Amino acid sequence: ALKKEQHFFKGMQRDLSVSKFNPEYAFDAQNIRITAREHDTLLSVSNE
Amino acid sequence: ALKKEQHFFKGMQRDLSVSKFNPEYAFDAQNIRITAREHDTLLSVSNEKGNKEIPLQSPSGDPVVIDGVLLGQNVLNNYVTLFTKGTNDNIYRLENKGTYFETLILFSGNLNFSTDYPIESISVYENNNIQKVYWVDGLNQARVIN
Amino acid sequence: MNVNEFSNEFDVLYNNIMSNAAPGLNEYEKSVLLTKAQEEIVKNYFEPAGNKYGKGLDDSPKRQIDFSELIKVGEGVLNTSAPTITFDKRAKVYDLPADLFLVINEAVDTNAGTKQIVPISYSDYTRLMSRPYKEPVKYQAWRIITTSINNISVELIVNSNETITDYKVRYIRRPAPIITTNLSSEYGDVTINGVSTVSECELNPIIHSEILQRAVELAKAAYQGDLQASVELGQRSE
Amino acid sequence: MNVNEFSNEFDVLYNNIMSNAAPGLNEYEKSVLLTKAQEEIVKNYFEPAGNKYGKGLDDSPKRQIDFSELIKVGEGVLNTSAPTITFDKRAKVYDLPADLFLVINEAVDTNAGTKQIVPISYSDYTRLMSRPYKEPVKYQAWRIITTSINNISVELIVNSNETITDYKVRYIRRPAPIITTNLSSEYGDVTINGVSTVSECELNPIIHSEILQRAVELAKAAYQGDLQASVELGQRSE
Amino acid sequence: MNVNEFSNEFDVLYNNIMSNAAPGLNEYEKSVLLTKAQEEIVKNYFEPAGNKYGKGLDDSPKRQIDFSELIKVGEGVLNTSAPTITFDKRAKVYDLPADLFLVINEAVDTNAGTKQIVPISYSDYTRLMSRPYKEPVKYQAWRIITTSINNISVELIVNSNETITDYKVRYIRRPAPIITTNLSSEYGDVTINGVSTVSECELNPIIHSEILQRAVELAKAAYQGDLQASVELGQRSE
Amino acid sequence: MNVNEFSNEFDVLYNNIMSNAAPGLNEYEKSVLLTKAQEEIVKNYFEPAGNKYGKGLDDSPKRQIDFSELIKVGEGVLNTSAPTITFDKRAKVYDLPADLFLVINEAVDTNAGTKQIVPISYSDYTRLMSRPYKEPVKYQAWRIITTSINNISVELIVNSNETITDYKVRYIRRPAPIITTNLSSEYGDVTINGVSTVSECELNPIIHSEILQRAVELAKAAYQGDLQASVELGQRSE
Amino acid sequence: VEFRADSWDSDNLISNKTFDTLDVWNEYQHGTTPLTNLLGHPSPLKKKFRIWRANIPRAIANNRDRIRNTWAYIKLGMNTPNTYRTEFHDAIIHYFA
Amino acid sequence: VEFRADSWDSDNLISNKTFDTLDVWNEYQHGTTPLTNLLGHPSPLKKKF
Repeated sequence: ALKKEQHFFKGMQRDLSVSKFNPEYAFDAQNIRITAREHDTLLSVSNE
Repeated sequence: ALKKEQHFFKGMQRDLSVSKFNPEYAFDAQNIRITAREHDTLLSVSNEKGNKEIPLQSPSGDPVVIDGVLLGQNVLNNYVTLFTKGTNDNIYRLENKGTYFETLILFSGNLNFSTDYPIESISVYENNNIQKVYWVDGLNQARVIN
Repeated sequence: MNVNEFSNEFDVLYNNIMSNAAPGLNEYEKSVLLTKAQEEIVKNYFEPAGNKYGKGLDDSPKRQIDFSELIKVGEGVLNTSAPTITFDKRAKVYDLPADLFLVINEAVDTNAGTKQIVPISYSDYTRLMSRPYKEPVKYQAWRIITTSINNISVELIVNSNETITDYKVRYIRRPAPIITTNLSSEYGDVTINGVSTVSECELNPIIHSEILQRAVELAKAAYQGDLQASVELGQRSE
Repeated sequence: MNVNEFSNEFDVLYNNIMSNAAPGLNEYEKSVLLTKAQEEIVKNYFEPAGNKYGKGLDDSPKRQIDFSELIKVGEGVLNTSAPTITFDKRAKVYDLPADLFLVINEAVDTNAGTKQIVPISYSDYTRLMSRPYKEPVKYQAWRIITTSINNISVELIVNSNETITDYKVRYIRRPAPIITTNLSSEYGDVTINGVSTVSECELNPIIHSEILQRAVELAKAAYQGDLQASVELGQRSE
Repeated sequence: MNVNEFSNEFDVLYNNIMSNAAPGLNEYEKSVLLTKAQEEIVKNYFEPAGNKYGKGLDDSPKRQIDFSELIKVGEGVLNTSAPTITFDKRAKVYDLPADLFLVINEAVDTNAGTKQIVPISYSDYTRLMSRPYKEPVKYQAWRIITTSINNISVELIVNSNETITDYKVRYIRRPAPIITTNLSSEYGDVTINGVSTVSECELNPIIHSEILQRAVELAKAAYQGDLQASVELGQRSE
Repeated sequence: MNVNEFSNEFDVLYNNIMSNAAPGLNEYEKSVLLTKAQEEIVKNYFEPAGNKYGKGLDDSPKRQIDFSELIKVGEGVLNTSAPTITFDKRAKVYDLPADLFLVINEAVDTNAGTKQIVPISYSDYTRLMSRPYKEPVKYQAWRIITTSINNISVELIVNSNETITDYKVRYIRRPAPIITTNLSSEYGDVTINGVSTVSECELNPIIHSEILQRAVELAKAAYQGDLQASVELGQRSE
Repeated sequence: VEFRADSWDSDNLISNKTFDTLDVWNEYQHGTTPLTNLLGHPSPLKKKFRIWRANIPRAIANNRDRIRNTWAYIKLGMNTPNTYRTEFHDAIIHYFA
Repeated sequence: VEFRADSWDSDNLISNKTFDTLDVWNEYQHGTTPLTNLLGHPSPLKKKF
């Protein structure tokens, strides 16, 4: 196509206008863990 | 080909997602040293130099075999004091000479000692003759030895 | 190639080797692009100047096999039902077949004999009607198109003192749409050319690759969204 | 090269992954590309202007060996079953073989003798039928395609006062698909040209390398997805 | 150069002077690239327009020594086992050798005498069969390819009133693969052209350098992975 | 220049390291490059269009001195041991020398007299054998290569009613490899052209500088590893 | 895997022995070669102008597929008995994206 | 939505199942597909390399 955009997940953020949201955060997440637990999955979304 | 990437090793890092790992660190390393030791190899991966056995000769010169499992040590100034269990419950005094440890057996008896209760020690130097080593188990009375 | 093969193989070409890397087309969009591509291919391979070889309908064996399954022979029906007005005194109005795309041969069977029809342009008609005799040559007849309502009506100007008993037309049939699924199942009332169901390709398999490639090019251009790409691939629409 | 080889050197020359954990480039897509490549090669090598040398079917020894495995001689069967309408009074409708790609020689055996068939264009039909006699030369017959249904039907306009006994057709057979593996094993109901089993290449080994290289080029250009590459490598689809 | 020399010297050229600086090719990949390179070299040096000098098979001493070890002379065997249908009344079907790449001279020994065979194109056949006599000149015979199954079948149209007693074919033999190791040892069931073991080059040593250089160029192009490089070096595949 | 010199000025003009602590550019690789350079130089200087001056084997004094050390005169030995099949009735099969690179003069001594041999192309064989007499001119004989096994076998088509007594061949001998050092000393079982020992250059000193410069250019272009350089310096491999 | 490294033996350089294995793997691939250096023949490991360069292994499952993934673990090591000090400065990895 | 992801089952990779839905919406639109992967036919979800 024409353009792209990369999204990382440093945390979960809310309360911010959709026009001005930050791609580094997730708007809403259910049963995930972003810290490395039982495996080296830090800064990578992983299960509960 | 098309592209490259350079990897330096400032340390050893883990716990981070493989997608987001940092090229400056190593994920896992065995028997290496990144600080300059015996040579100017700082920030460059280098080997681990091995150990060298030190014979435990008595003052008469005969070998001294240590009884069994070690429970704790103590270096006062240059005297290493070992509290070992085994067939008996022993205490040793090791002084590092040029190439050997002048070993003495300060005691060999039944100081009730257990492997489940290792030794923790404090040793003071008051003078040439009063060199004490206070040590305690989690099980028995506190004790002293000159 | 069955329609299922046209859909599956569009994604080996449009969609970055079936990687879902490119935008993603519905089956209705693929059907529309395939229909447009086949119309474009027919129009380009008919006109010699429209393709890359400079060869028209009957200019090579490949072209002969390309249009082989479109060529149809049908008779014209006298348009005596409607008493219209003809531009020529001795013109018998005839209606042509409804599924007509391009005419390539016409003949009229008169009492004097069969006569090959020459489709005469508006300049040649004025030129040939400024002369003493004003009739065709002994072995030919003229033809000009007249007032047509939802069909094709042709005036057959055959020589006077002769009656028309037949009128045979050899033409390229209008291709049927290419549809890869029952459009009504998921898309409400969308038709390609009035048919809402699965429609196969009515063409020889030789040009199925050409049609699929043209469809892929059209899809990529329509999705790149550049005006330049659209106008560039719009050149080949004729 | 057999099917396993086609897959193997395709993998070598394209750098795909044979493992399925990474999907890589699978066998259905490779089969589709190899097919498309073989029809492209046949079309480009038959037409002299389609290749780089400017040499067609019989313009050099290599080209004669290229199509050698495709040349087939078969007779046309009379279409007297269907009482259709012909564009010529003296035309006998004959049906051509189903697996027909390109006709390179045609001959008809009459009571007068064997007569080579001339595929006469739509313009030449009007030109030669606007003359007194309106019959072919002594040792030739004409041929024009007519109304065809899921086949090719041809009108054989031989000289009047003569009957047709045989109609031989020497033509290039439609190539069979190149299928690397049984598609039904993993791919539910996909096909390439109506076939699902393993289809070895029916061509001479001399052009197997050409087909493989063309397939690799198509694979790279499709995976790139650029419109410009698609248009440039679509020019070689004819 | 033994196969071991082709492998060792590929790495003095492909692998940045045996520095392991470039990607690194297995022995199967090197064998595949060498086989493809030799096929390309044969095809290019045969056609005069395919190489850089404009010289074909017999256009210089170098070209004569290049194909010296491929030229083979073999007899055709009458195909009387299969009662097929020939396009010409007086055509005797003959099967050609299986290991045939390109034909360069054919002769037929008749009761009247030896006659050089002219491979006649599909246009010249129609042209020469539209005439009164319809026979070759006194010192020649015609040849057209016919329905062929997993082989090469040729119709020998010699003058009537003459019988064919022999048919000699001088042709370029199909080159054997170049393989640098026992492929089955490490790679399961991979074959280059049906042979899994060490295969030497069946060509004169003069073109071994050409073949190795072409293999190196092909490897570098296949690894640079650019579409442009692949299509550019795909030009020379023919 | 001897082998030690070839290595030494190669080191000087390329800036490699003679030490083995840094591997540098070793002797096997230099020998391989010098070999490839010498075959490249021979091939480019024999063909007039291969060099920059446009001068071939005997087109100037320098070129006559260049190939002087390679010119060899040897007789062909009758191949009556193997009862093979010839393409001509009157062809006596003769085997050529094994170390043959290019044939520049051939002559046959018959009972009628010495007759210069004309290497007749595959086209001219058909052309001149489609005539009444079908024999060479009075003072010449023909020659066409035939089925060869690990050698070159040639059919000598001399005029009938004559016998062949001798067959002299003046040809350019195959150059021996340039090997700087005994390869078996460090390199286990590597070879260059089946040789492993020290191989001094068998050519005139006049082209030793050309060979060294070409080897240096090949070394630089290979070490660079760029595809573009490889293709450009591969053009000079013929 | 281009990399600079040097092995010594009591102030004596050793230009023949640096590493003895190279295990490269990811979620679906695993290959390994011994990193031998034969001067005449091609080998997994080759040195030239004081830089080592090792061809990354290929997958054990097929023995033909290269290590193709968005990321990969690269592990150099010695597993043959020896007593050298082996300074390992850095390593460049050449890939094709 | 190009994305890297991996599902495991006791040290065994699973290259067929990553996600089962994709809801995308805004103030005036809402769509959703199950993210199936059929190797031969086109599907909402496809994996390659």
